[PDB]
Amino acid sequence: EVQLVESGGGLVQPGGSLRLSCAASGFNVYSSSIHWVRQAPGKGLEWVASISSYYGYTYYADSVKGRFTISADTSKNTAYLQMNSLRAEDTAVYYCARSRQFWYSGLDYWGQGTLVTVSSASTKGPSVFPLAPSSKSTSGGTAALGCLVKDYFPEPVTVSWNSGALTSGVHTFPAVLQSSGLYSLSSVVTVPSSSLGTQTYICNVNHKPSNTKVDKKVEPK
Amino acid sequence: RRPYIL
Amino acid sequence: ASDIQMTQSPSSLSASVGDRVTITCRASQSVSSAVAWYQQKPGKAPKLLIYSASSLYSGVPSRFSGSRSGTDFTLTISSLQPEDFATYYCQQYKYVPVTFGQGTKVEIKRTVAAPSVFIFPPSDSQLKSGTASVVCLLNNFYPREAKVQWKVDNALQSGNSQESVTEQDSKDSTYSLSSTLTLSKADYEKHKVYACEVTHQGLSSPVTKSFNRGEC
Amino acid sequence: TRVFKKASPNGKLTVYLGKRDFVDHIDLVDPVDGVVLVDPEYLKERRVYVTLTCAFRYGREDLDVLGLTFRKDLFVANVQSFPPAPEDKKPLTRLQERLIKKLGEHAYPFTFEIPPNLPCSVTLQPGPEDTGKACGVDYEVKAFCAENLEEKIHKRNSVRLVIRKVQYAPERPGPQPTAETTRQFLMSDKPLHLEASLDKEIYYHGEPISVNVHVTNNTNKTVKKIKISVRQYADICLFNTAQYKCPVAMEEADDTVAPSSTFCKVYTLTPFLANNREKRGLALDGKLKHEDTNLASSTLLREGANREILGIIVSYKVKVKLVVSRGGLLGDLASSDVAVELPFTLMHPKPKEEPPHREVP
Amino acid sequence: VNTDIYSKVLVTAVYLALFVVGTVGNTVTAFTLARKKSLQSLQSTVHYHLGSLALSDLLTLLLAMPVELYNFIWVHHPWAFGDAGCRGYYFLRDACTYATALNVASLSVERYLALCHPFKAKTLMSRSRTKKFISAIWLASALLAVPMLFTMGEQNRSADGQHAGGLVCTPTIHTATVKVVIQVNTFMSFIFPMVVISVLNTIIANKLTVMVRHGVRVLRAVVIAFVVCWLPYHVRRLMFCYISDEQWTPFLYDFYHYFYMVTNALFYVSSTINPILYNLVSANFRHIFIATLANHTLSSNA
Ligand SMILES: COc1ccccc1C1CCN(c2nc(C3(F)CC3)nc3ccc(N(C)CCO)cc23)CC1
Repeated sequence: EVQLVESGGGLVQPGGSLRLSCAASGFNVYSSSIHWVRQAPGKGLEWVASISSYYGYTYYADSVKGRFTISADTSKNTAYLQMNSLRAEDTAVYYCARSRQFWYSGLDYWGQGTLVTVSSASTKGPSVFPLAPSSKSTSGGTAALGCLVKDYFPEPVTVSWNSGALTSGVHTFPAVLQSSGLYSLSSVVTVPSSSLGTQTYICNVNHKPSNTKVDKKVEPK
Repeated sequence: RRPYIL
Repeated sequence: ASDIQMTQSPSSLSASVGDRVTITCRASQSVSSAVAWYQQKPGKAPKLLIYSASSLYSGVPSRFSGSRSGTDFTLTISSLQPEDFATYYCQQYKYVPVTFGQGTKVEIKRTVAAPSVFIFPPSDSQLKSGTASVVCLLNNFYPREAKVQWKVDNALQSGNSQESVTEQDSKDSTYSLSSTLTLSKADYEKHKVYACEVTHQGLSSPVTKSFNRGEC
Repeated sequence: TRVFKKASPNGKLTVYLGKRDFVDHIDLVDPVDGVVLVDPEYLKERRVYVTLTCAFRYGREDLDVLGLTFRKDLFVANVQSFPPAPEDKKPLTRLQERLIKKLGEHAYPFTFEIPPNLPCSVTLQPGPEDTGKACGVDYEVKAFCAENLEEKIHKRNSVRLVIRKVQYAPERPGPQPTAETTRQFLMSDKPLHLEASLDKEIYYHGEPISVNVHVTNNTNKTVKKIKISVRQYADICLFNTAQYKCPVAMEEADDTVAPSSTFCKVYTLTPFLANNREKRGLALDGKLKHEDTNLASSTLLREGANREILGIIVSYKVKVKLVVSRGGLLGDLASSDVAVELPFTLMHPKPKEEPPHREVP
Repeated sequence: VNTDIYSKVLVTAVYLALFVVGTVGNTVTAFTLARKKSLQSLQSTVHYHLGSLALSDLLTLLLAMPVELYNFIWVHHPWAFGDAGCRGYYFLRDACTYATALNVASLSVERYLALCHPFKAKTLMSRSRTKKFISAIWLASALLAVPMLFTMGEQNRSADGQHAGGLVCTPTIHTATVKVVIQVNTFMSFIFPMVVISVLNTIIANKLTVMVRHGVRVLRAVVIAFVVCWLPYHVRRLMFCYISDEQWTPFLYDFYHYFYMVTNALFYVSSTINPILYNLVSANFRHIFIATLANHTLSSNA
């Protein structure tokens, strides 16, 4: 079995440092090359560094040359990427990719990737702000009901309606990064007008990474 | 002769 | 070569199950045949499809096929199956700065549907917190290309709007939109007329949904 | 699909080749086939010859003065290409036919048949003070426009393309290496035994070599240290048969065996070029111009014993050494070494395309 | 022993300079030859003789002059040892010069065999044979110095041994035995090895002249280096042995002292100049020694 396992990727500050570890399995560092490819959220792939370990080459991108350094531990078959002087333009999912050393340079094996977040904001708890159903403005028979969760910094939170009892087209939009450095998302659902004033619509938010839980119940006005 | 044989 | 740019021609591609699609890329200069193609599903690592601009990697289905004419390269899919919905990348590896393409998203296409526009006023609890944010919801619109305009007191709002679009619906193959118009402590009280103009091309005429302070 | 072309400096002569690496299948080498595109309006009653040459450069007992390190020619072939005076009806390669159709009526084919028992492209690693063309075996295709072969080869109308003769790992694995030693020390019965043995006959470049060392010192002497080495031999029959030798991987283990006790261990070594970029004369694989190539592959001699003509024969061995300390009349520093050597094959597996995919900065 | 005070200081300083230069050069040469970061032929034994010569020169440098700077150069009337430490010192120095001469001659023989009749060196001169030959030469170097163990000793060379006027090394053996020992030393370390080296180097130069670093212009300094330094020291060993008890004068005494000083200086210079010659002659050796001591092919498709 061949697999690359990443570790040591997490939230840091703009100027800090990490050391990514790629526990390569199923092959050897001398008959293969190890590469580091990162993907910014919503952007394309970008190769960062590579190490030969047979000819003793280390290669770096034109943007990470001074600050990023790559190395391998032959005994444990583990490649290392020590980051330094991390800026805002380093938030990405970093994959360690493997290539043949002899007569191929194409990344046939990848790791799952480690999300490396580099920002100065600290973990904080969100506030749930319900979206009142404008029963008059909407023209469709089924109204839209939702809640707004704002200003939570860590990884996205899990939202639910009536503890999963509401499955009528729940639309949880991807989190957006605001200018202040805190994520935010919205979750709306289409509900038939038959039980607008009768059925309960309670929004549940779980934020175990920040250990916060604020719940609000929406009701037509 | 005083060389001490060098 | 100091630096090589891979230009993928289709940035967005809509297709249907069983259709034949081609994805092409043009190199800045001659990278010879040192070109590979990768497939990336949402939320996973890329998968190598072909290399050497033609060689089919072991395990890849035979539908995928690549070819090189000149400085340009092409990846074609014959009778694409539903699990071909992904983003496809091209890579050159003739030089140390191995360069990737911008990616081509092959989305499954179906019948155009009329979007629905809703208005939700900011919560009263939000006002007491010193912030305001009126949002507009666009539901079930296929061809994207939806513009959001607010016309706050007959003034074209711009810049401050933040919008997000969900992925393609698993059961409907349709999209959704939500634009957030964050407001200051006194901005909401100063201006009392709010609208939501949608310039979607899927429907015949633009639809604007308006709101006013004190309206339920 | 793709071909290699290189015009003459004045542009009035071009050579088209299909490959730059020609595999040796022991029984037969691949034929060096190609076409030459000439300009009959420019020759003005002049012929075009295509030459294939295997050249050996090495100094016999290299020293501060390199006298014999000039050149040698292990094989030279000539073909008159533009005027089909021989009217050679030799079958055309499909590549030759396609190139002739593309280029027109001025394209004429040439083809060679490299005889077996010829050296593969081997480059000897130059030293820090070795200025000149790197020593080793080199092949080259040269086409020129001349009235006769004995005429001077003018620089302007001449094309020189370097080609490589290569081999790949045989598809049938050999028997697993195994060696033994039983050294009866002076005035000591129940002698020491060594049973080092590898796990594979054939290894690939960059792969680990696992050595299964099993010592049993039934004598009254203590094994101070165990040295494990991978060494490369390079026979060079240029001016006189001279076998060379150079370690490429070493692993000195401090494990000790007490008298009347056994010791079983498995080691692991991997030869690579990162830590050997300073051993002058180290046999590397054939280079095209200057790019990095791995350590030279093993030389697969045809039929075992066919003919020992000139060239470099690269082989590899694993050496297992047990040092035995001795005091008393000595000063606890006179060590008797019990040695075991295991031969193994270091080749590339059979590929599907041209080797050079390596990204160049 | 009346001598110039300034001249004695100058010769002592130059002897210390040769000590440091020779020791550093020989140590670097031995260290450089130890590492084998190169492909070495199965029948290449030139480094063996180089190492043996470097070791012999180092042993002579650390064994001969420290005794000679005190008991012969600075003060001659006293001694640093009695009979065991004086005869032992002279035996060690004689064995050292025998080893250096034998190593130089053997190196010349090896170079002759390698560069003129390669078949004999390849078929017969192997690494095991070279090691056995070096061991035998080192063993025989002490064998040729056996009489010095018996000839040397301690003698008062005065009216009585009750005063510190004189007590130094002196051959107490008979005059005939001393003459025989001196003649054997001269024959085995000045005529035979120098003649062998000269003949073999001249033949190599003549052979290398057919082909037409200096290259061939180094064997014209190798043999010249041997003759300029060895002979003046080996004639002092004969100018104070076979000379009859006549023509003695204080001017003759001063001349003899100066001649001994100059001859020993030349001997030490020769024992120190070998690493310099090794650095000059070779290139790959010089790099290692100094470091630790100081159209285009296009592409198309059919
Ligand atoms: C006493 O020194 C003698 C006596 C006779 C002949 C040569 C020499 C030295 C001259 C310079 N050098 C070498 N000379 C030659 C000659 F070809 C010129 C005869 N080949 C060599 C080959 C290898 C080698 N090394 C081991 C590297 C260190 O330098 C040294 C020499 C050392 C011996």
